[PDB]
Amino acid sequence: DPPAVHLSNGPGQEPIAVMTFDLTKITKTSSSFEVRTWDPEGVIFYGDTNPKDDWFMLGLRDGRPEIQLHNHWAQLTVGAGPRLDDGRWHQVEVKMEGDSVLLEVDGEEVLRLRQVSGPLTSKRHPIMRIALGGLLFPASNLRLPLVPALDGCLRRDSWLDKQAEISASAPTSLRSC
Amino acid sequence: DPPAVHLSNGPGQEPIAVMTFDLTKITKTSSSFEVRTWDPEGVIFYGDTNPKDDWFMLGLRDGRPEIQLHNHWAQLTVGAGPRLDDGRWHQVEVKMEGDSVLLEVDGEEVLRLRQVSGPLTSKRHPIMRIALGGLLFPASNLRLPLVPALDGCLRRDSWLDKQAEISASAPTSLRSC
Ligand SMILES: C[C@]12CCC(=O)C[C@@H]1CC[C@@H]1[C@@H]2CC[C@]2(C)[C@@H](O)CC[C@@H]12
Ligand SMILES: C[C@]12CCC(=O)C[C@@H]1CC[C@@H]1[C@@H]2CC[C@]2(C)[C@@H](O)CC[C@@H]12
Ligand SMILES: [Ca+2]
Ligand SMILES: [Ca+2]
Repeated sequence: DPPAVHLSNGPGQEPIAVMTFDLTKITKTSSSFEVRTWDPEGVIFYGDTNPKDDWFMLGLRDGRPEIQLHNHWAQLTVGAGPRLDDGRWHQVEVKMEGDSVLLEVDGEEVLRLRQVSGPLTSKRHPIMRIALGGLLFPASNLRLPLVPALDGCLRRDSWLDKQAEISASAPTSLRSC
Repeated sequence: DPPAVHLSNGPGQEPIAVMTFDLTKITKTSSSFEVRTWDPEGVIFYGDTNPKDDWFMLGLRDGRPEIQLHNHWAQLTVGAGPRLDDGRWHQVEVKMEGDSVLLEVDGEEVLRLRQVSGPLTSKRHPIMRIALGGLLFPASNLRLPLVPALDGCLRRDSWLDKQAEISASAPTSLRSC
């Protein structure tokens, strides 16, 4: 089996990994991974350039994907797709394509948020953070609060553009599944 | 004894802790801690609002404090103070006072970088990061490269302003001394 990691560490709700990227170097604006869980609710990943007004979250709520986003063009809270809380590995892809954010699950397009973003490259503060398994702000600050901990597993993950990655958090924390 | 933590985890040079702060809420612009080491060289802490052009590092080089800083007003590489690599606990305080950054060691003022910063509050991108025990950029990007790992210990630490802290990294990583 390909190497999987725990999405939560237990008591605390701090992300298990944080990656930071130089925005002027991003050419690939998609992430993809595999996820397995029995948990109906929690954070799979969070991205931001600013935690007060340029941020994105993908989690589960009622076993289904949920996207929360606030940036200059769009502010939204959307559920879409099938229940992923069945203990089977699922393929997920999040892509930004033109002004749209796409969500793919198991090879199918399940959500397309159109006209939600201008070009990254020409963005207002050129550093983007990616956190896995939680937020980089307290849960009460979401548009719609959820309890962040997602007792699940992750593998085959690839975030945005490797060539633009400025830092990656200590991998001393990671816990194998 | 008050509880101490390892500044490095060993193989990797990733910071052992990352704290992020809302700049419009900072009222206390100082940090202070205690440090004990036999290591002549490495990073004690790094701060930034942007890792490409608004960043600060405090480490040791030849057993002495070294500050590296690049922001809009100042770009500099300065050694000052006594050797701290003697295996005794040392008190250190880093303070910003008006346009000056002060460095105190064991209750004495050893360095004052004057006219190196305008007001934080009215700053160009309101999120500051603090990393302990390494940088949030590769070492080759410093003004003057050093091997970041500092095999040392830290206690009684307090960073900037607690009331402005947006996130603190998972404390699952921390290793007691
Ligand atoms: C979903 C995207 C784009 C595609 C993907 O790989 C994940 C990443 C997560 C951060 C998002 C980004 C789209 C643009 C956003 C929503 C910015 O406005 C703020 C955070 C960004
Ligand atoms: C030293 C200070 C200010 C005082 C202290 O508590 C640590 C903190 C580390 C980040 C520094 C900051 C002074 C202002 C700087 C140098 C900004 O320009 C960029 C990073 C900042
Ligand atoms: Ca949960
Ligand atoms: Ca060293």
